[PDB]
Order: sequence, then C-alpha cells, then structure tokens
Amino acid sequence: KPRADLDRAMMDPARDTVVSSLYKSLGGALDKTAVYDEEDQLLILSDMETFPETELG
Amino acid sequence: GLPWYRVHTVVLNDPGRLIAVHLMHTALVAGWAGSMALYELAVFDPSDPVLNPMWRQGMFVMPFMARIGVTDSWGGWSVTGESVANPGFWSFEGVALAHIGLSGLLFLAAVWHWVYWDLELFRDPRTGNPALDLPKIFGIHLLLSGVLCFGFGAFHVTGAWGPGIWVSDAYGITGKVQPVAPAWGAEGFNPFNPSGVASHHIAAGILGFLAGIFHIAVRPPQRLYRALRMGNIETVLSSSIAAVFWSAFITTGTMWYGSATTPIELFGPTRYQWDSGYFQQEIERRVENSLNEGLNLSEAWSRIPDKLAFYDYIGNNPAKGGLFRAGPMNKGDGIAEAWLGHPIFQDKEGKELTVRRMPAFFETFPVILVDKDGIIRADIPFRRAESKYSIEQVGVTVSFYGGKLNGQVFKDAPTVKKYARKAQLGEVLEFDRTTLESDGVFRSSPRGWYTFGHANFALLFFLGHLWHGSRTLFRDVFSGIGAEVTEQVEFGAFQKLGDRSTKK
Amino acid sequence: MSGPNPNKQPVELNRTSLFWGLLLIFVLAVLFSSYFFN
Amino acid sequence: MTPSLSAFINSLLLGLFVVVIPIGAALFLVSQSDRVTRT
Amino acid sequence: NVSVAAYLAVLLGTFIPVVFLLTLYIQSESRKAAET
Amino acid sequence: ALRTRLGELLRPLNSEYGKVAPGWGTTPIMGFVMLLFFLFLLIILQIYNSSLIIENVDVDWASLG
Amino acid sequence: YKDGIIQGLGVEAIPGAGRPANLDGTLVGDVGFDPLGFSNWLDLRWAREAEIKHGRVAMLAATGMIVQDAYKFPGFEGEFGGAAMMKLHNLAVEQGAMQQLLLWLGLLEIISGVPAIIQTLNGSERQPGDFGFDPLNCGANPDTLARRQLTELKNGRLAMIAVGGMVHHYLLVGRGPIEFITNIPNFKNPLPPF
Amino acid sequence: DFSAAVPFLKRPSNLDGTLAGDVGFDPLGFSDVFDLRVLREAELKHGRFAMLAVLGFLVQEVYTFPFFPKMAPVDAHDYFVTQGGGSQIIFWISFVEIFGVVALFELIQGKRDAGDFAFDPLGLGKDEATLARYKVAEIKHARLAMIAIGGFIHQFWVTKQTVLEQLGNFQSL
Ligand SMILES: CC1=C(C#C/C(C)=C/C=C/C(C)=C/C=C/C=C(C)/C=C/C=C(C)/C=C/C2=C(C)CCCC2(C)C)C(C)(C)C[C@H](O)C1
Ligand SMILES: CC1=C(C#C/C(C)=C/C=C/C(C)=C/C=C/C=C(C)/C=C/C=C(C)/C=C/C2=C(C)CCCC2(C)C)C(C)(C)C[C@H](O)C1
Ligand SMILES: CC1=CCCC(C)(C)[C@H]1/C=C/C(C)=C/C=C/C(C)=C/C=C/C=C(C)/C=C/C=C(C)/C=C/C1=C(C)CCCC1(C)C
Repeated sequence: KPRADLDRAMMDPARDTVVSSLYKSLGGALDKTAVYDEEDQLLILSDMETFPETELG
Repeated sequence: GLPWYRVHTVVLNDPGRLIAVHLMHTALVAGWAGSMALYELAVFDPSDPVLNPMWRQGMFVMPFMARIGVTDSWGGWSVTGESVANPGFWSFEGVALAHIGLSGLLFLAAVWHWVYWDLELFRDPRTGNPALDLPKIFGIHLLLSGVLCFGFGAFHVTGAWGPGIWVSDAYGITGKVQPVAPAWGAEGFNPFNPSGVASHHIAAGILGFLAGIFHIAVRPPQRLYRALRMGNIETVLSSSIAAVFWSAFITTGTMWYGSATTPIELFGPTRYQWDSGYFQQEIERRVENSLNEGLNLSEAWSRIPDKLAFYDYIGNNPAKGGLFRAGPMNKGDGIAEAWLGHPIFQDKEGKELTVRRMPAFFETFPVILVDKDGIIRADIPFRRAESKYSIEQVGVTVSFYGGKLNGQVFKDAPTVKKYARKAQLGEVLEFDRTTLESDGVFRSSPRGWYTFGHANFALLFFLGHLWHGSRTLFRDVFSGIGAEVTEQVEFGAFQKLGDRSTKK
Repeated sequence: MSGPNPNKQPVELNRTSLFWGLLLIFVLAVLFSSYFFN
Repeated sequence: MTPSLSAFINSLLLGLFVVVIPIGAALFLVSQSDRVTRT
Repeated sequence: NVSVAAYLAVLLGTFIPVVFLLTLYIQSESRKAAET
Repeated sequence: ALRTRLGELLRPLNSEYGKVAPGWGTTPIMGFVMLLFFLFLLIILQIYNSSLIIENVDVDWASLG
Repeated sequence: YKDGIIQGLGVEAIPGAGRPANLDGTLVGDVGFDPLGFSNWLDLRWAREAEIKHGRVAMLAATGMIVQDAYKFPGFEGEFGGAAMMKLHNLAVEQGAMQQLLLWLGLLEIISGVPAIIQTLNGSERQPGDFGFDPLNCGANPDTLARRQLTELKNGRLAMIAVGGMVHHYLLVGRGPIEFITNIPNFKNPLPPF
Repeated sequence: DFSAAVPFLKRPSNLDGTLAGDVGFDPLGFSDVFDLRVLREAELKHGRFAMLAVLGFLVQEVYTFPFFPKMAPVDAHDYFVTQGGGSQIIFWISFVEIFGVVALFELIQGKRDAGDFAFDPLGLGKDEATLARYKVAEIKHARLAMIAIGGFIHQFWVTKQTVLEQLGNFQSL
C-alpha cells in the first residue's frame, strides 16, 4: 500500500520518476479531496412564475 | 399525483426499497428460469438426439444449461445421447429446483428490504439524507464481477474445479462438455476457438479486479462528477442501459453468425452454413474421399452420418421460419424419423442432374434441374402451365444412395417429382406428422428466436438509454423551463451560448 | 421506523388516459388476434 | 505481419495524422487565438 | 386450422392491461372523491 | 434509522457521498485507457468481420476441426 | 565555441526574417532558424533532448555504416555473409544479435532516459542531452565545453543527414557507403533486398 | 542533490542513505510510492533465497546425496514435485512465513527494522561498525546472487548443461 504522509505539496515535482508520476496520474496522494461537490444533482427546479391577470381576461 | 408511467420513481431516492425491488425482479427472473426449465423438461423428448435434438424441439434454456456443463437428467438420460446411471444433483431438474428455491429466498429478502427500508447504512454520515456513494459501489461491484469472471474462467471453463464448456467439432457431430485450456496468443480472439473463452475470462477478471481496486481507492474528478451527474443514480441507469444494449447487440451478432459460444448442437445451424453450402461441401468431400478408396456410391453415401445429412437441410435453417409460426421446429415440417438418402437424378440418357437448392429468401422456389454445366435440362411447371422441360417428358429417374432408400431406383413420374421437390430442400428426410399435427410451414430455431428477441430488445434499450441520459442531464428542467431562458435564446446576446458571463 | 415512508406518492389516471389505454389495448387485440390465431 | 494487419496499422496512423492531428491542432490554435472576453 | 391456446393469448392480453387501467382509474376517482 | 451489525460493518463502504477529486483528476489516463479499449474493440471487430486477417487466426466454423 | 557569431542573437539564418519568440538565442545551436513554427507548440527541452539523442544515435549509426563495410568481426561474417545495411537487420533479427541489442538498449533507455526525461521536463537542473557521462575528464573547461556542445550538435545533424543518405543509397543502388562512393556510376547495381 | 550512483538523476526523496547499500540507485522510483521498509524486507528475503539457491546449485552440481538419484539441479524440480520433497520444503517455508506475515505486520507498524529477525546465533556481528559492514556485504552479496541464480537457470535452459560443466567446455551458440 502506498505510504502515508504523501501529498503533492511536499513531494518535489523535480524529483519525479516513472512510478511516482504514474501514481500521481492514477489519483495517488489524494489528501486534497476533502472538498465535497455541495450540489444537490437531483434538485428539480420549482420556481414557478404567476402571470399577471389582464383586464381582458 | 404520479402518472402511471412514473410509479416506480418513488424508490429513486429510497435505497432500501430500491434494493427491495431489485430483489423482487431478481426473484422473478430466477423463478422464470426455474419454471422454464421445468416446462422444457416436461416437453422434451431425449429418445433421438441425432434427428430430434434440443433445437428441433424448441428448447430455449436447455441449450444454455448444456453450454457450460449441465447435460444429464434425473431421468437417466443425457443430451449427448448417452445413459447416465448416477446423474448427481446438478442435472436439469436440480438446476431448475435450485432456481426456484433461489427465487423464493430472493422474494423473502425483497419483503424484508421493503419492510426494513430505513437502514442506517443508506444515510449519508455527513448530511443525513438517504444517499448512495455510487463510485465506491461501482468499485465494489466491479471487484466482485472481476473475481467472479476470473473464477469462472479459471476453474469452471478450464476444468480445474468445474465441468468445462461445450466443445464440438467443425460440423457438430461429436460435441460434449470438456475442460478447455486457455490460449493466450492471437488465436484466442478467433471467435470459433473455445480457448478464447477461458483466456478472456481470466484476463478480464484480473483487469476488472484491478479496476475495482482502483475505483474503490480513488474518488472521481470534480469535472467528471459535475459533467456526468455522478450524484444522481439515473446516470448509473443510463450508462448501465447503454452497456446492456451494447452487450445485447454483441450476443445477437454472436448468435446469428455463430461462434464457439453458440454451438450448432444446442442452438442449431446458422443460415450462412446453408448459404455457403458448408455441410453440403463437407458431405461432398467425404463422399469423394470414400470414392477415391475404391468404394461405390452406395457404400460412400452410406458412410455419411445421419446428423451430418440432417444439418444439410433447409428446414433446420433459422432463416426459414415465421414471426407467428409459434412452437418448436417439429411443429413445422414434422419430427424427423430417418434420412432417406442422397437422390441422384438421371435423364433418359444417364446424365446426372442436380435440383437447384432453395435459397433462404424464397418462401416458394421453382423446381429446376441443372446439369454439371449449369444448363436447365428438366424442371417442374408452375402449377398448370404447358411445358417444354417437364419431368414426364425428359424421363427423369432418381436413384438413392445411402439412407433408408439405399439402392432403390424410382422411375415413375409422380415419385420422381415428389423426390425432386424434396431434394430442392436439401437432403431428403422422412418426417412424422401425426404426433404434433404439424401444419407444414417451416419454423425457426432457438438461434433465430434468440436473435430476434435480443435484437429488438437492444434496439428498444437504445431508446431507453437516450431517455434516461436525457432525464439525467436535464434534471433541473424536468417540470419545464423558467424565465431565465428568454435572455439566452436571443441570437448574439452572449458570446458563448448559455454562459451569462460572456455577455456582449 | 417501520411506518411512514416519506417517498409514498399517490397515483392518478384521469378518464382521458383510461379511454386512451382502453382504445390502445382493444386496437392492439384487434390487430394481433389474426396473427396469434394463425 | 499480414498485409491486412499492416494496412490496419497504416490506417490507424493515417487516420491520426490526417483527421485527428489536423482538426485538433486547428481547434487548439483557433481556440487560443479567438478567445472570449469574460469581463 | 386455427391454432388453439391463441384464444388464451388474445383474451388474457386484452383483459389484463384493461384490468390494470380500470383499477387505476377507479382508484384515482375514489381518491379524488375522498379528497372532497 | 435502525442500526444493525451488517449495517455497521458496511457503513465505511457507503460514507463518502459527494467526495470528489479537485480539478481534472485522472481524466487523461482514463482517456488513454478508453483509447486503448477503442483500439481493442476495433481490432476484434475487424477480426470478426474478416477485415483483419491474422496468422493462425482462422475465423471459420472449420477451425474447430 | 560559444561566441555569438556562430550561435545566438547575432547570427540569424534565413536573413531578412524575424526570430521566433520562444527561440531567444539561449540554447546551443540557436541560429534563428525555425520555419513552420515548431518552437511555439513544442517544449524546447523535449526537442533539444530528441535532437541530441537522434544525433548521437546517428553518429554511432554512420560510424557503423563506415566500419561494417570495411571491417567485420570474426564470426559474424560467416553467419551473415556479405550482407550489410538493410540486409544485416533482417538476418540479425533471426540470428539473435538484433534482439539482444534491442533488449539491452531498451533496458538502458528505460533506466536512464525516461526518468531523465521526466526530471528535465518537470524542472530539474539536468540539461537536455546531459547524462554526466564524462570519463577521462574530457572538456573540463567551460569554453571547451561549449565548443564540444556546438560541435556535437552540428556533427549530429550531419550524421542524421548522412545516415538517411546512405540508407537511400543502399535502397536504390544496393551498395554500402564506401562501396557506393567507390562505385559512383548508377549502372551495374546489385539487388537491394529490403 | 543528485544521486551518488546516477549523476544525471536527482536523489530519491525517501533514500536518505542510512540504509545498507543505499547508493541512490532508483530510476523508476519505487521508493517514492511504496514503503521503503517493506521494500528492503522484500529485497533482503529475495537475496537470501537467491544466495541459498546459488550455493545449492554449486553444491548440487558438485555433490548429490547418495540416497538421492544423480541429476541436474534444475530438472530435479519436477522430480521433487512428483516425489513430495518439494512439497515438504515449501510446506516448511510457508510455516516459517506464516510468522513472517506477523513480522511484516510489525514492520508496517514500525516496531521492527527491515530484514531484522535478530538471527545471530554465532554472535558474529555485535560491534556496530562490524554490523554495518556486514549489512553492506550482505546486501551486495544478495544483489549479486539474485542476478547469479537467474544466470544459472537461464544458462542451463539454453545450453542444457550445468554451471561447472559449462565452465568445463564453453560451448557458444
Ligand atoms: C524500413 C526497413 C528498414 C529500415 C530502415 C531504415 C534504416 C530506415 C531509415 C530511414 C532514414 C534514416 C531516413 C532519413 C532520411 C533523412 C532525410 C530525408 C534528411 C533530409 C534532410 C533535409 C531535407 C535537409 C533540408 C535542409 C533544411 C532543413 C533547410 C536548410 C537546407 C537543408 C539542409 C537542405 C530495416 C533496416 C528494418 C529493414 C526492413 O526490411 C525495411
Ligand atoms: C519457472 C520455472 C522455474 C524457475 C525459475 C526461476 C526461479 C527463474 C528465475 C529467473 C530469474 C531470477 C531471472 C533473473 C534475471 C535477472 C536479471 C536479468 C538481472 C539483470 C540485472 C542487470 C542487467 C543489471 C544492470 C545494471 C544495473 C541496472 C545497475 C548497475 C549497472 C548494471 C550492472 C548495468 C524452475 C527452475 C523452478 C523450473 C520450473 O519447472 C519452471
Ligand atoms: C407475453 C410477453 C409480453 C411481451 C414480451 C414477451 C413477448 C417476451 C412475453 C414475456 C412475458 C413475461 C415478462 C413473462 C414473465 C414470466 C415470469 C417472471 C415467470 C416467473 C414465475 C416465478 C415463479 C413460478 C416462482 C416460484 C417460486 C416459489 C414457488 C418459491 C417458493 C418458496 C418461498 C416463497 C419461500 C422459501 C421456500 C420456497 C419453497 C422456495
């Protein structure tokens, strides 16, 4: 299993190798994924608008 | 209220009842498998595997049971024609009863998951709403499917722990379940090589296991999460339907064109074996090889097996049936009793004549006899037309070699016309008509019915995939559009279409 | 827990839909009866 | 290496360097050149 | 002549969806009637 | 929401709804794998179509022997 | 020598034109000659490494072209015969020399150039084409080092062009380099089996 | 800080040089991703297996037990597949490495040095300078024998003759 305390902030990109770059490309050291989407992605909009009634009508 | 076509959307955000309805569907499918197997066992006749095999009797799930090992029955018979003293539990009846019991267990599980829908597992620890972590669920399921595929291909197909799969020869004479060693070269991509099945399942199981590890380990990118709407389960439905109808097209093609996974001793011959004269060429080659050994025509044609001559017949062509000619193939031309032998047609001068075979396109074909050059020397008039090359005029005589009528020569015109009509269809056979009251119109094999059903199902699931992709990518405007559309639809109002920040 | 499921929704079918469904099923039966029988 | 396999590899190379590379390169150049003011 | 067990096909395939639609309509009408 | 033994066992396997990798993540390598899969499907399709003939690969019923 | 009159801003090939913006006369061999705009979309580290590697491989190739046509090691001339150029490749593949060479050179490339490629593209201090291979301490002086760099680059260009020329010479006539230069007329050509 | 062994490559960030044989050689960079302690455990165990295997090849070529039949070492493998001695050998290797799994788990937890089973029955290494020298010698011999065992097996596979037999009459093909 890949090591702990690995992140793409302390690891110098200038010292990258084949395996290290392949690990970065395959989503390794993803400790920055604490962000969530924060979008409902099932929210159907319900902002109905009422048309004003005219005198003709 | 909900319309009738949206009644199942109540389990869209209810994971427990989604699992419950999936369990109910699985129970229904397993119960159909069991009941279909029981019915087919009730209507199957295992007495003559040569001239009345399972594809002549309309067996649909029996070929799939016999494809990967299950060939014996508790009645003491096998589909290969042999006798089994000790059948074991995994016979056709054992598989059917196992499917029935599995259906019952899945039904009870569906009941439990419908009643106990509010499990704490289905609720997000961060928000508390009922949610499913679909990427990690996909990782788990991909890992499970990789393990299952690798196990199937490494133990079941190879015979390391399992029966193997059905392997036949090039002409469907001697087929049985054998262990299959995988082929890791380019010959594993030969679709008629059964070693490709084992090698494919091993390699794909390994790759799926690795990909499942990756998908459990790694979260999706934010761009792909927003683009594919991975928080919505309808994108999973859309992509699954897409993959399912892709697979249905693949199986439709491999069933119609034939492969090692669709042997002709279980699903019957293909139409391209009749179009190319496959069995006819093989039979002619064998007869020529026997004639080169000093034998006469009777001994050469008597050496041809009845199975091989039965394959060279247009009533076994899957492209000769009808959409509403329901039932087994024996409900059509009848139940085959014996091979009458190869007819050779000779005129008054002794020149041999061959009746031109009926193509698969033609419901009716005119009976014409050609010589070795290809010139019409005799024929049958349409129904009552005045004739020039009729059978009565040329004096065509037919002599049969091999089969039941071996050595007999028929010289009377009605019999010669009857046998020319029969030889138009390929090899002349004897059919039984009073057992099932066969009407006399050709019917399709399980190969053709499978191809029809699955081609139509794939075509309809293409529409289903389009519908669910549309409902996924357009979830926000499901009930209609608002007043924010009028500014976007003005031509040239924005530089980029649909982007409010690119206003001119 | 075992009780009020929040996803319970009523199902409707107005008379227009009923008549359309009846017409569809009866016309389909009229169309396919000749082919099922033969 | 059959003639059909060589033709398949050459078809992949020709497809790349005739369709994919030129269209993608022109798309990249025109997208970098003709940009959108997001002010 | 005419194949049997097609009467079952025609009549059941006519009845069952008709049954489903009639049940839906009556259920909806009674829910509307109790809504009042 | 009732808590069960199996539910508590499987809870960490369903606990990261909405958790995403920032940016483009692994999309380029995903596209590379998709390109390889497209090439593989093309190869096997042209083999099954007999538009791609390979040595010792006879797409025929007669190859069964 | 790096003087500003053989490379840099001063001298400028295809005169009367403008130098590319990326080609700022900093690297070795910059004479302002980049038509077709290859310096705008391509990384100069990758291109410089490719040029150096191609030039060195072509130097070794051309020296092999010259030497193989004049002297052959004992043992190979009995296995291969008088074959050379485009025939030595196809016989050496079936013999075992070419497969061994491919394996060893590929292993050397995998364990040397690929990590070097990654590091020099990610921003290491290693210049493209620099492996630090300096036995006998040749070119320890920086001015001599720049002279050697420019000479290596120009001779690599010459070697690439010469290797292409000799390959086409054998593909047309069917003779090796010294045999082609001593048999100038285009008549009496042998069979050039590819 | 470039690598001491490879002058054009940077020194790997996880190879500080405290380990035995740590010269900075890691082009592909397996130490950047996987744990260095587990990698050194695997390296040392591969090397110990290879050293025992090379010594075994030499001894088996020069002397076979009289109650065993006389043959080459490589094709004896199938003979002991059939006979059952190889099953015993792998059985006891598996029995030792069942506890090897626990040792590896303790290595993961960081309560054990890499390749350190504390197996010094004769008390050869007790001084720290001698211990470091022995560690360096052990890792160098492990690497050399890891190469050498594959050399022996492949030379027997291509020449159909053993090691000292091939050194007897050097047949080239
Ligand atoms: C395929 C095959 C094989 C092979 C092979 C081999 C060995 C293939 C090798 C092919 C090579 C090396 C081709 C190189 C051509 C170089 C050219 C045209 C340079 C042109 C320079 C120009 C135009 C300069 C232009 C210029 C520019 C830029 C501007 C300034 C002016 C000027 C300097 C004139 C084998 C051996 C495996 C055998 C197999 O059975 C068949
Ligand atoms: C399968 C099988 C069996 C078997 C078997 C077995 C055990 C097979 C074992 C095969 C092995 C161990 C092969 C090892 C090869 C090592 C190589 C090529 C290292 C090269 C290192 C190099 C080039 C270093 C290069 C270098 C580097 C990078 C660093 C420094 C510079 C330089 C020195 C140049 C049997 C016998 C049991 C029988 C069974 O019935 C079938
Ligand atoms: C006509 C038609 C419409 C258009 C398509 C198409 C032309 C293909 C055609 C297809 C129609 C379809 C979809 C037919 C579906 C048929 C199905 C799902 C049949 C399945 C029946 C299920 C059965 C028996 C289940 C039996 C299980 C039982 C007792 C279990 C009992 C038990 C339980 C409940 C508890 C444990 C103990 C035990 C004994 C196991």
